[PDB]
Amino acid sequence: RSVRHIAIPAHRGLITDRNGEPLAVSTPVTTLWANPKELMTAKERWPQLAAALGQDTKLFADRIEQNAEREFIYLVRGLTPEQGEGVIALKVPGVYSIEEFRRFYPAGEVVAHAVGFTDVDDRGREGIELAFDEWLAGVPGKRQVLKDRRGRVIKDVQVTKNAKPGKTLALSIDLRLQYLAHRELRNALLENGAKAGSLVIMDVKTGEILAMTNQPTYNPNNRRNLQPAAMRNRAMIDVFEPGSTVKPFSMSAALASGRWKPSDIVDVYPGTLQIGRYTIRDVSRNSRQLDLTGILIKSSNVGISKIAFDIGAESIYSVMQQVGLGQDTGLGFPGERVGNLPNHRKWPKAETATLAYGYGLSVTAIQLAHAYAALANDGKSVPLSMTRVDRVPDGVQVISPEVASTVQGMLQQVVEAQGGVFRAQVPGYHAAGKSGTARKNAYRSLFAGFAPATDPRIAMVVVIDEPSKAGYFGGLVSAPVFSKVMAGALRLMNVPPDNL
Ligand SMILES: *C(=O)[C@@H](NC(=O)/C(=N\OC(C)(C)C(=O)O)c1csc(N)n1)[C@@H](CC=C)NC(=O)NS(=O)(=O)n1nc(C2=CC(=O)C(O)C=N2)n(CCCS(C)(=O)=O)c1=O
Repeated sequence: RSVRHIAIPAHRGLITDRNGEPLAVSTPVTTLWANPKELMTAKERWPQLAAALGQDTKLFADRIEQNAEREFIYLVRGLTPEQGEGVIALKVPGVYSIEEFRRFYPAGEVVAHAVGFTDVDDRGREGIELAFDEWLAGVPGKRQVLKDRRGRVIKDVQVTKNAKPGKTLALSIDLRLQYLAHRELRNALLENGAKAGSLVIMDVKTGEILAMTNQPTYNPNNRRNLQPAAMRNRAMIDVFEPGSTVKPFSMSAALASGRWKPSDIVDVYPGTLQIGRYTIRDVSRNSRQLDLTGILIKSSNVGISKIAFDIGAESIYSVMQQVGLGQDTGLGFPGERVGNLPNHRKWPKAETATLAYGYGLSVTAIQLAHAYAALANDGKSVPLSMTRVDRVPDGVQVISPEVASTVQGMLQQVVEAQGGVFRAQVPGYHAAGKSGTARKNAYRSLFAGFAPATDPRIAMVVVIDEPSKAGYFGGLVSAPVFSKVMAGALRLMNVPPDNL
């Protein structure tokens, strides 16, 4: 007689959205195992057992014959309890069952990237499932069993160690905002013939990620033929040059230097500026004098470069670093990309200008959203969170409240003023933001912003990868997505309309 120990799989923790809507639920599944030595005593039962598992009779018979020495083998894993009962109804000697768990994702493709998924052993493999695997997994059980030389299960003597279920986890994601963001991002991609895209919604006061969607997406309940491209959480693992969307951070440095005020003027004529071998070039080159807001409205690289030369790159780098551009989010999602914020001891002129207009730096959509959240939250950065925040941690005042408030006002004018990004306007509210277009030929269309401009509640980033229509600029392609998603998100959150 031999004393052995069986491992009882633990029930994985429930994942909900911030309001308790289920997002990942552990489902009972039946795993069938067999004692081949016992199976050898009932060979007349094997065709019916193989036919029940949809296997060729000879292939399954060749499977058992080859394992006639092994005291344990798996027949099949993850059958539905019903399908598992049908195999048990055959009453084949040597066929035994184990109650396992498999995840079901009620929202499917809508929140696939944020929630993630489990592998064949019910352990987290991507997203939250992976990031919070220890919290969600719990601890398996240990059952004391009595076996013979062949491997036949005699009796369940005792439970040496009780299986501890995983714990519930409420995400910061609001499924109502997630669906709206998913749908509008999907529509935007198809209207623009784009390759991919991301959209992140953040609560500027709490650091919560209220929505995080990417295209292409996949159904995590039907993983057969798992296309690695469709599974990429682009918002957190795809880096890109933020371009003109970082000009507000360059202005924040300008305004904090004591050398600049919004009404100050920069001469950007003739729309180009030569600095050695390098040429800074504006898209529209029909300007001479522009005030600071004008530089943002016209998205002048020349304008922002001249301000950068005056204040020094050191001040600009420091703002960008403090808001978290090219920095660790601290979210702990394995494979999450940090990007890069270039640094110098002595900044040359070309690098100073390119830093100021976001060329040559690489950030993620989540980092860009977090930076805009700090600016929107009166210059106070609150740590990013993918789980529901009940007690808000202390923020870090990264930009002075006065400078942040001044920059907010200029971003509201970027959207509302004559010649501005009118497509980002949010009917019923004052919205603020900055569009961008990065040449990656091929382009990335960007919009980053927040609302309501007077008392900011939400920050949002829209990234559309390789739009294939005539208009590819951020203010054309991403600005309307920001408008539609923001109009919905603010109403879903019952934010009072502020354009009164
Ligand atoms: C900031 O993003 C600038 N972009 C760049 O400097 C980069 N590439 O520039 C392009 C033009 C794509 C290129 O080189 O081919 C860049 C930065 S990092 C990287 N790898 N590449 C800026 C260009 C200024 C030099 N682009 C934007 O800011 N785009 S935008 O979304 O603000 N935007 N600009 C325009 C525009 C197009 C015109 O033809 C104009 O005459 C004037 N502006 N639009 C369209 C108009 C929208 S509106 C104002 O009517 O609402 C736009 O959306």
